[PDB]
Amino acid sequence: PQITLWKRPLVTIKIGGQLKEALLDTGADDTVLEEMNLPGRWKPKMIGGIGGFIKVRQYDQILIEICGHKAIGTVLVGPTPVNIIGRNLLTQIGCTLNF
Amino acid sequence: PQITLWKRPLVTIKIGGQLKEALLDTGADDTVLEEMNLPGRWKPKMIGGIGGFIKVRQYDQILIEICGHKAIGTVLVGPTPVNIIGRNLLTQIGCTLNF
Ligand SMILES: CC(C)CN(C[C@@H](O)[C@H](Cc1cc(F)cc(F)c1)NC(=O)O[C@H]1CO[C@H]2OCC[C@H]21)S(=O)(=O)c1ccc([C@H](C)O)cc1
Repeated sequence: PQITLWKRPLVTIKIGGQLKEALLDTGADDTVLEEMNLPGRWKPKMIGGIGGFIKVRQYDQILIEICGHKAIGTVLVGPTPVNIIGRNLLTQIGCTLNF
Repeated sequence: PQITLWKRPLVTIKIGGQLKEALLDTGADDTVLEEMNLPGRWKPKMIGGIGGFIKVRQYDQILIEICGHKAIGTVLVGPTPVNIIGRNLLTQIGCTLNF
């Protein structure tokens, strides 16, 4: 679809069989979700944001459905204030900015 | 134009008479710019993201041109690692997400 920006671009995602709300975030290189139980193996990683760096759990090759568009990529799980869908997955669903 | 998300959506802006590089960020409600000494009155604010909060100075009704598209709104100035163009200005230039 076409998404205007007068409101937050929040969408419903499906990951690990559970539905969640997340923000389409073109300013994020990576996808970062709040604490949740994901299946599979993971490795410790660090990610930096506006306030500094946090420790996260890196899950690779995770199936995630964004508004009915399938993606398979890296998902970082940790103390982010907001579930954000970053460019690593936005590219998979064919998302572009237009003005 | 159309901006793909293979790389950071970095564009040239003009603010306070200066050219800068800034991120078109659908995940940001408001616009946050690197430290710069702007004239006029301002009020202090704390803004939060991954890693915590930073202190910024809120300026109102600031003019910024983003790829030849003029916008005027609130800008937050402080120690951000990147200039962030948020939805408050992305709407004014006609920016949409499309997938
Ligand atoms: C988290 C989100 C809900 C909000 N943020 C936007 C977000 O797009 C941010 C931009 C960004 C920050 C940064 F320090 C470096 C950078 F390159 C990009 N991206 C980000 O943290 O991404 C993470 C994951 O991927 C990595 O790539 C880049 C960093 C890593 S914010 O910046 O906290 C913010 C808060 C409040 C306001 C106003 C007050 O409303 C405006 C902005």
